[PDB]
Amino acid sequence: TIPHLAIDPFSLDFFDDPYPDQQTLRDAGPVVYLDKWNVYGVARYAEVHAVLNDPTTFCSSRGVGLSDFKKEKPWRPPSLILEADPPAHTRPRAVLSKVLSPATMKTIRDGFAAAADAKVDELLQRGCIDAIADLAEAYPLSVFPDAMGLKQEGREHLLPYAGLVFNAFGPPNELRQTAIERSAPHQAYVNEQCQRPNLAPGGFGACIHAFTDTGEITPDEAPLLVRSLLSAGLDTTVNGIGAAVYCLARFPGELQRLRSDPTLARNAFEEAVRFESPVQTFFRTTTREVELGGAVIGEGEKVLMFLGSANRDPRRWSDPDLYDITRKTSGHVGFGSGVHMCVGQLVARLEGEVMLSALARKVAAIDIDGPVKRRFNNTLRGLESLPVKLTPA
Ligand code: HEM
Ligand SMILES: O=C(O)c1ccc(-c2ccccc2)cc1
Ligand SMILES: [Cl-]
Repeated sequence: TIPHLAIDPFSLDFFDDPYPDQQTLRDAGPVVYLDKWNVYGVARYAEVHAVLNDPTTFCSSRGVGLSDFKKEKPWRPPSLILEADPPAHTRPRAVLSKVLSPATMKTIRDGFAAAADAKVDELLQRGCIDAIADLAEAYPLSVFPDAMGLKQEGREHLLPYAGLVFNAFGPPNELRQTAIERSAPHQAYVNEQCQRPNLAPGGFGACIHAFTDTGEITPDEAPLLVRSLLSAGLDTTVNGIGAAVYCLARFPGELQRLRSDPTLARNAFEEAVRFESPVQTFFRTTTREVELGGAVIGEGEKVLMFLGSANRDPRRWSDPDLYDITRKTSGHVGFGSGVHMCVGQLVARLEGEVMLSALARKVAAIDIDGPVKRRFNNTLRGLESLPVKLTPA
């Protein structure tokens, strides 16, 4: 009753161009079985949204990667937030929500915006730049480690660590195994910076430790919650901003609309998240036999969600394959949905907004002027190199 497909959603061929295979997965049925990895798959918006919004049946505490923590040992101690279900999830979630809250955004917005403006001015002086290394990477590296309260030394470990985290949600293919083989120095750096003495006053890390006396988290929980921000808080935004610039380079008509109304910057970034979902896939595990879309899935089964596919499903979106900065993006799943929906989304949106605002006000054209190279990761989607010429406004 459930179609079986041989598509490998963690192959380089899939990463190179996932859209035809995603349509194949959507059109095969609401629920598919992926023989390559012995997991169920859901690629339509309706089922992805339903799975995300039933955490009791589709749990996260057995891992949101291929590995089932009930069968195999996690490669690192489980996350107290991502890899937790309610009720254990609830108070750590509440702490990170307050740390990454509107009030915090107000304290950091001016500095984040100045840094975006300054970066665009710098890039305009160079003219020809790599929008990944020089912009998508450089801008978040210029604001987020400092907002965390990290020392300067060792920040070169942050992107490798995140690439490891997101590769480790995949199956035991070469991307994952190579990442784990090389991981020891990055893990050692990250774990050490999670300790309260290594996090500067006023930053996100220190704020997490300052929440350890309310009864929400204990002091021994705070280093792992800092670890969560050092895992998810940088590489995601690198790929999101890279996606937005890639979209504006490929859709010059939308760059021109954005120039004419820079207050579209925040929605232009949100549409980039929908269109080029930086996080493409991850898993849940069933806690019982469950009927989904008309198929019966047994207990203890991994269910792979295709977030990028759900965000391009024509059952939900009009012209899903168009980048439209005035689209009503409400409901996209690029930040997830439900109780685990990205707790850092206000930081992500702030970065993306202020960067796209700076481009809207300062740049007249973005022209690809060199070979574009993709960066392969088991769950993140984005580019390795994006050579562009920036023309000043
Ligand atoms: C464009 C940038 C980003 C994207 C696309 C993104 C995407 C996501 C998604 C899809 C989830 C849901 C995971 C799940 O349901 O299992 C999530 C959760 C999470 N994200 Fe984000 N994220 C971004 C930026 C950030 C930032 C900047 C931070 C921190 C500063 C962050 C921290 C987290 C954390 C801690 C969780 C787990 C929340 C929970 O389990 O309750 N993310 N993110
Ligand atoms: O370490 C964490 O808590 C953490 C790691 C990865 C993520 C993540 C974000 C988006 C998609 C999948 C996973 C969230 C939290
Ligand atoms: Cl670690």
